[PDB]
Amino acid sequence: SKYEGRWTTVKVELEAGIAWVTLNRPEKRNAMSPTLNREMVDVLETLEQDADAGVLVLTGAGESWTAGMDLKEYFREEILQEKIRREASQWQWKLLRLYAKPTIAMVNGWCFGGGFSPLVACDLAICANEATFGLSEINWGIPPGNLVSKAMADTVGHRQSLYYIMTGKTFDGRKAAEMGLVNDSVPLAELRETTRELALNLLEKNPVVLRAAKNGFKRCRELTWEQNEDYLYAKLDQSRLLDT
Amino acid sequence: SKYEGRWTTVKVELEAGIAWVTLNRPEKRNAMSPTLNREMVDVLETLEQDADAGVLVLTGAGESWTAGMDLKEYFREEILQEKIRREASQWQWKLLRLYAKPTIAMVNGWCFGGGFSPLVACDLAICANEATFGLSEINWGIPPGNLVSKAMADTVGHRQSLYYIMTGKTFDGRKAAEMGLVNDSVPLAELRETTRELALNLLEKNPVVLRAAKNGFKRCRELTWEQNEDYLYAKLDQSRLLDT
Amino acid sequence: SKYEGRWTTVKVELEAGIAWVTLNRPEKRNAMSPTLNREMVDVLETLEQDADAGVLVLTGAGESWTAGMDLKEYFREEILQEKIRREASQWQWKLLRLYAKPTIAMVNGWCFGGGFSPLVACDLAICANEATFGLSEINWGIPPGNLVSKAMADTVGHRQSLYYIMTGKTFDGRKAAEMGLVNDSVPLAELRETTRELALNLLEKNPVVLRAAKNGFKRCRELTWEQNEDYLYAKLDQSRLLDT
Amino acid sequence: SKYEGRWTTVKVELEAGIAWVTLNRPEKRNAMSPTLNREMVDVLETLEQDADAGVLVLTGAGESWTAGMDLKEYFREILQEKIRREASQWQWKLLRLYAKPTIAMVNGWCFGGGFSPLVACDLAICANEATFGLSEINWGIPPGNLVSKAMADTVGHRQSLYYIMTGKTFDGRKAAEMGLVNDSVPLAELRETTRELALNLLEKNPVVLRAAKNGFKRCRELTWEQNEDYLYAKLDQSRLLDT
Amino acid sequence: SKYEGRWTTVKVELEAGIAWVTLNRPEKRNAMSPTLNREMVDVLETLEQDADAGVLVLTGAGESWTAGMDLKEYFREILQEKIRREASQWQWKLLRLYAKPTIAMVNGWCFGGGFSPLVACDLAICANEATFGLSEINWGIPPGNLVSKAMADTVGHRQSLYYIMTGKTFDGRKAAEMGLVNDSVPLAELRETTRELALNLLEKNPVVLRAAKNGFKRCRELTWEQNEDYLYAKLDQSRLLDT
Amino acid sequence: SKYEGRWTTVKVELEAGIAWVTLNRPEKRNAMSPTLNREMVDVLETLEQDADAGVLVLTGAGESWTAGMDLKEYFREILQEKIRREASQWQWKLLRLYAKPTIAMVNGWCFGGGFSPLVACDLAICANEATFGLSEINWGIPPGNLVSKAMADTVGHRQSLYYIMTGKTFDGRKAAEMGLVNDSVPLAELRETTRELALNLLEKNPVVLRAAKNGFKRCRELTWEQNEDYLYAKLDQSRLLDT
Ligand SMILES: CC(C)(COP(=O)(O)OP(=O)(O)OC[C@H]1O[C@@H](n2cnc3c(N)ncnc32)[C@H](O)[C@@H]1OP(=O)(O)O)[C@@H](O)C(=O)NCCC(=O)NCCS
Ligand SMILES: CC(C)(COP(=O)(O)OP(=O)(O)OC[C@H]1O[C@@H](n2cnc3c(N)ncnc32)[C@H](O)[C@@H]1OP(=O)(O)O)[C@@H](O)C(=O)NCCC(=O)NCCS
Ligand SMILES: CC(C)(COP(=O)(O)OP(=O)(O)OC[C@H]1O[C@@H](n2cnc3c(N)ncnc32)[C@H](O)[C@@H]1OP(=O)(O)O)[C@@H](O)C(=O)NCCC(=O)NCCS
Ligand SMILES: CC(C)(COP(=O)(O)OP(=O)(O)OC[C@H]1O[C@@H](n2cnc3c(N)ncnc32)[C@H](O)[C@@H]1OP(=O)(O)O)[C@@H](O)C(=O)NCCC(=O)NCCS
Ligand SMILES: CC(C)(COP(=O)(O)OP(=O)(O)OC[C@H]1O[C@@H](n2cnc3c(N)ncnc32)[C@H](O)[C@@H]1OP(=O)(O)O)[C@@H](O)C(=O)NCCC(=O)NCCS
Ligand SMILES: CC(C)(COP(=O)(O)OP(=O)(O)OC[C@H]1O[C@@H](n2cnc3c(N)ncnc32)[C@H](O)[C@@H]1OP(=O)(O)O)[C@@H](O)C(=O)NCCC(=O)NCCS
Repeated sequence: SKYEGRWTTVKVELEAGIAWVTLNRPEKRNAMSPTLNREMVDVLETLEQDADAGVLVLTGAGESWTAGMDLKEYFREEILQEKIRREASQWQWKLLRLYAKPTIAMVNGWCFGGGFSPLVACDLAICANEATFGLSEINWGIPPGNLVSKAMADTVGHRQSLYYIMTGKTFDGRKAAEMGLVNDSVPLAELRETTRELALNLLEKNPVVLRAAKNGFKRCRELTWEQNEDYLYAKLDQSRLLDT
Repeated sequence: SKYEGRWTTVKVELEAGIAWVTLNRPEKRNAMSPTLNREMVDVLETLEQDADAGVLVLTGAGESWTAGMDLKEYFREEILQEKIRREASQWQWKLLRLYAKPTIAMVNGWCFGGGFSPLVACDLAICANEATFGLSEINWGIPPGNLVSKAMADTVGHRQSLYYIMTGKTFDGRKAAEMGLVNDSVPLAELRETTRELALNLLEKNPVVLRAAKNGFKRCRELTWEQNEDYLYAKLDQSRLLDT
Repeated sequence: SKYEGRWTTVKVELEAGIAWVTLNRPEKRNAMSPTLNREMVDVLETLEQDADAGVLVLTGAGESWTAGMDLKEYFREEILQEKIRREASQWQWKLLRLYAKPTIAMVNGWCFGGGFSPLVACDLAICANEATFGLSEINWGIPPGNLVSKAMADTVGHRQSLYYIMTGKTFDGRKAAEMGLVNDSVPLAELRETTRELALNLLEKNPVVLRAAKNGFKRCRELTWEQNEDYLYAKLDQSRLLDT
Repeated sequence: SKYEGRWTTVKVELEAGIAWVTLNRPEKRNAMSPTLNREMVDVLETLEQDADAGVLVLTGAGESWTAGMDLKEYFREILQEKIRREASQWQWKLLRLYAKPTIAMVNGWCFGGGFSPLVACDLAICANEATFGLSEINWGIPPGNLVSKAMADTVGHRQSLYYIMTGKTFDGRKAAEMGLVNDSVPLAELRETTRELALNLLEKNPVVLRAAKNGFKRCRELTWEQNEDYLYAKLDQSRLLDT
Repeated sequence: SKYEGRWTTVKVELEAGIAWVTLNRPEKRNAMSPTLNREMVDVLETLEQDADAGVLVLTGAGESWTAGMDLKEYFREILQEKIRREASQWQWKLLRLYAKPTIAMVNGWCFGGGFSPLVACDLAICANEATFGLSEINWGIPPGNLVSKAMADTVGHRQSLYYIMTGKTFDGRKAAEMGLVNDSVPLAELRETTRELALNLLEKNPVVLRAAKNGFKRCRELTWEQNEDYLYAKLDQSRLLDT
Repeated sequence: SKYEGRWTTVKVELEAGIAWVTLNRPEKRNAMSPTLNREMVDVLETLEQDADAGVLVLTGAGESWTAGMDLKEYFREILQEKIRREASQWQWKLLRLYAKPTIAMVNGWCFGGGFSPLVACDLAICANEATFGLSEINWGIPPGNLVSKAMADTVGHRQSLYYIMTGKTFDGRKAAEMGLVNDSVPLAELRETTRELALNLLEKNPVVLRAAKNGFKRCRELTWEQNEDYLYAKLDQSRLLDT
């Protein structure tokens, strides 16, 4: 297939304009190693230029979505660590959150802290009732890494954010949905199907418009109303120009 | 009556200190034309100085609240367009959001993107279970206009905001309420009544205080705690001075 | 006991690493007088250095949590008033909100505006179904004082925030929970018990980590994603250093 | 003339694309009254749509630019929320991000409230002879409207706070040292230097010049990382508006 | 005297409304120790409520302003969260938005941590002879507390970063070029120039001067559009607090 | 040599810890093309991990620093989202908060897009002879990428807007007046002055210097009250990374 064999820790399947992306260390519950961070940068930069990819789905192999950063690795370690950090950032949110194409997280199982940044950076998100979530950094004796805290701060109310961050307790899919972490939670049985219907629906939209709408909305969150009058019109006009 | 005949696209009725404002193009589902934007600036500046107006209700004629910006008009078109944009801003949020008197949106039917700015800029909002809402800019092939995105970003969680913005799907009143877009949703039958009870309740309050409370709260959202200690006390003291 | 007799308006009990703090003017429904503000600064600075205190609970004597600022006192009054204001700030949020140790509000009864700042500045919060809440500043003819508005703006959606601020209406514990003001609401009967279980659970955590996690999360709310990559890593590294 | 007789407190002479706008209450040192505020809103809004108007220059009749807001009026409610708003509407809400280039030509006394539209103008030329101060403090009031912020955005905080705190005056040469103006030239050559520059700005594609100047001013409020998005959005917006 | 003997590391002479506040460990070049921090909090809090105190001047005993934080102490936990907080409490949390005007009178060496309360003061006068540097870098540590931000807010980033990165020193004349002070005058006339100015600030309505200076400093953090609300709120607040 | 032949548009000579980095299309006045962008990303990323590299200097081959972005290319979509991103990636995303000290050594013409990596460098030395302008306006486009913001962060808004609006050029002496560089010295002594300073920066603990310079730059975006948390977090972070 188009990309079969291109990466060791990640696989990509194109189907009807959908680039399904699977994180591919099922035996390590798809933990995010530096290898996998470097490959995921490449996968995103590659799919950005591939005109057969209209929408991405992010998912994980086996029963993990991801189980967070690769533990048995941080233990290892240092100007190198600077660049290891940047390459986690590069794919998890620097590219993904304001991606030029629509993104959806399809959360099939374990999502554990670290995995929350790229979850939140996806435009939308469906999970399984049977998925299981955790900000268990605290039990391993660290505070959430990367933009995990910020992912939560934009998404979950602080009463609920701080409980889960400070206690380390797990929560099920239904609960991720109550808290507004995902758009919805459906039986695993119906997950891939439901995600796909949505994926197809977004392919129906003018993709230069959808970009400006979705990526303009995200940035407008950080600006004042009076600043946004100017920003969001500049993005409306930009959209007009890049379409014709 | 006091203001009967003063505007072509908007009507105003005073009753017990309540300025009921009706957008008045029912045959165009109260779309917001430049004419109607210019008149609504005037209506707000006029009602600001009218001491018989203690609280405003914003509502629309017939079965529309508003159906958003006037389509068959944007198609038309350009230094003019600059000023057409400003005059939409002037009434929809520049005057309305930090209005000197309490404001309530009474959403009786269709509310479609564009109509969301002045909906959110109103201090409070009641809708009918039977009203119907949409950010269908995307199906017409544009991103939300004016401060629509920002209206949503301050009001609805991003999972839900982006679904509705990116898909274009409609939602009913009950759902606007779940998402915190309105204070509540009641049968159309009871709407005008329920709105009025609330309107009367706000008339009971010292209006220089209510201003400082409501308009100070809105602005405090953009400031840090440490900045707000100084801002909100300056607004408390201001309130004291402008009252006696 | 360790601190018996140290303050006139506040009492402190240590038990299993928990500093239970009781506001202690039950006959004035624990209103917050300048005396009580000065003592609460001292109580927080004192408990910060006491290594037998791992977590704080904030609660009030009798049937009040607090009934807000001391009315019969503001009536009294002025460069003095400057310093009276600062000392309310000092304990209610300047020290409490980014406190070095975990904090929990245990809301046993009346909480009325003013009491909302230190409620929200606590990391977490449990209330009784039978507690009763109000932003009734408006009926007394003032806008919320201190950081009350801001407390609400960070916690409750604006539809709901502004209703309660502008109307002055009361709400019960169950409702504080719906609005995300508290983590949960339980019968008064089970309150002290439920709070304690949680308090013990947080004592199990590395306290230099918990600090950086909880106090880093709060501050990340005010920063952009790109700013937070640098901030939250600096806080991760800080945490590493202050632990060993 | 086009505009001759249209405004009681303001006078507007079009000449070679330039729109010379003269504050016209010299009997009051052009003090900024509620009347002069409303008219100025109109003037700006009229000149925005006048295609014979490429640049604006703002200057004062006589030996006065303006001596600030009208003290006689100050003296005394909801009506005050409007008069403030009208002061703002022209002195910076419209002026600072105006659709066309703007220059302040400061011929004489510029005190207090006058600093806002001074700063709000894209560029500014004064006279060696012109004299400024922030006298609000001597009148027993703190700088009003956006004056403080005008100062904060352009003058170093040590110098800013000397003049706000003492209310001492300064002349055109000091104005230039501080960064409050582009240059200070003898009153003699002031109209000439302003005209030269105004002519230069007319050479430029008007839509581009808009994006350039109005994008730069906003870009101060934004971080680099936010600005990558904003300024590129203004680039494309600029391209879209050309024909 | 009123305050004579009240503080071990600080000395406070009231004279004609002026409150001369002297950092008083000249044997240590007035190095800012945890003791001197706690006392300074008290001093500021005491002088806030003293109605005979209209202005403050902050200066150092001997030939030293301060040579920064106390290196002997630095050397070594939760207690560190307090000592930092106390350093902050006086050097800017209270000082920078102090209820009364504040002037730094810089008589001698001013290094490192000393720059925060330098900047935090509304105004500042130094001596030609006084010498400054940001030597933290030579000690193998980056500027501490709010030092960086002191520099960011007042000195251009090229100059700011030369001195933070190299740790080179500079004298009073350079200080003034950069905008770090209001002026640099021979040590001879330093006490005189400071007194003159201090006297001028006493002429002013105290409540108004507060609103004016403390509003200006905050207005830097805000946009124009936000500032319309903030500064008018400080205007009215100012009016309300007068009698 | 280590890097000799590794890059087609850029040349990198290591000498005594210093990493002289030369933009190397002198036939095009080192115009910044998509090729030179990609290579520059690589160069920076390579030099970050090279332990023989302590400082960087960025300079241009011939009598040109760079004359900005490559106009021949500009001319013509999703691919444009990448080429912009690559321009950004090196000119400020990596450079401005680079792990090692950075100096711009400006030997010749510096126009337009070149101002971003100019500003983004921690420090900068130019030649009396070198010539700059913001000519985008004459080309019928507004400053691109982060140029505006480069200017907003370092040059006073009056001067910033003169040069953005008119597109007039200026020489090395003006550059220094405005705060765009640290100094302007005869081309003759330029390499010497740059080397001296570069040598000085190598004296410093590298990890500390990082925290110091990169903390200072970020601290501009933050308020004092936020900065108390941020900068102390960078202090401790700095201590943690030393051995
Ligand atoms: C996800 C989880 C529940 C899986 O449970 P499970 O189905 O029983 O699978 P196991 O726990 O047996 O782990 C299976 C393998 O995955 C590995 N693994 C799981 N999470 C991992 C991580 N974050 N890093 C590295 N390896 C991981 C285990 O080491 C184990 O390796 P091995 O059996 O090949 O030696 C569990 O691994 C877990 O709780 N991880 C928590 C991660 C976390 O919170 N990290 C901090 C976030 S940044
Ligand atoms: C509101 C709506 C559902 C009404 O349905 P309806 O009750 O069947 O009424 P119709 O759709 O028949 O439209 C009735 C009239 O209203 C007009 N109208 C409705 N919305 C309008 C708009 N935004 N601008 C201009 N005219 C509009 C139609 O042109 C039609 O005109 P005509 O019959 O006089 O020729 C439908 O008009 C609509 O979906 N509009 C969407 C607007 C939108 O999303 N705009 C972008 C937002 S800024
Ligand atoms: C809390 C409350 C419901 C208690 O009701 P209750 O159980 O009947 O008790 P009472 O109302 O009889 O008040 C009991 C005593 O508490 C005092 N008290 C209550 N709230 C107080 C306050 N905020 N300040 C000072 N005293 C207060 C009353 O003066 C009364 O004093 P006294 O009986 O010793 O003369 C009622 O006191 C109240 O509504 N306070 C509102 C406070 C408020 O909204 N303040 C603005 C917030 S900053
Ligand atoms: C500008 C100034 C130096 C002019 O010098 P001058 O030649 O002496 O002229 P005068 O002001 O003495 O007199 C001319 C007229 O201008 C009027 N005027 C001047 N400034 C004014 C102001 N700010 N508001 C209202 N009227 C003003 C005077 O009332 C006087 O009118 P009158 O003759 O009807 O009484 C001096 O008027 C001045 O500084 N005034 C303003 C003080 C100020 O800065 N206020 C700040 C508040 S924002
Ligand atoms: C200010 C300075 C030039 C004074 O010149 P000097 O006349 O040579 O005086 P010296 O410092 O040599 O000696 C005077 C005393 O002041 C003390 N001192 C000076 N600066 C100090 C500081 N920052 N912390 C603690 N003690 C200090 C010395 O330890 C010495 O005490 P001792 O005599 O008990 O050993 C020089 O002391 C200096 O630069 N010191 C501080 C270095 C610095 O800037 N540190 C920055 C960290 S924020
Ligand atoms: C820098 C400058 C003064 C050099 O003076 P010069 O000695 O006359 O050199 P010239 O530019 O005339 O010619 C040298 C070559 O450099 C090329 N060049 C110069 N600037 C360039 C740019 N910005 N983009 C692409 N190519 C450029 C020319 O096309 C020419 O190539 P050619 O000989 O293959 O046609 C002048 O080239 C200049 O200002 N150019 C750029 C204009 C600009 O600032 N654009 C801003 C857009 S960001």
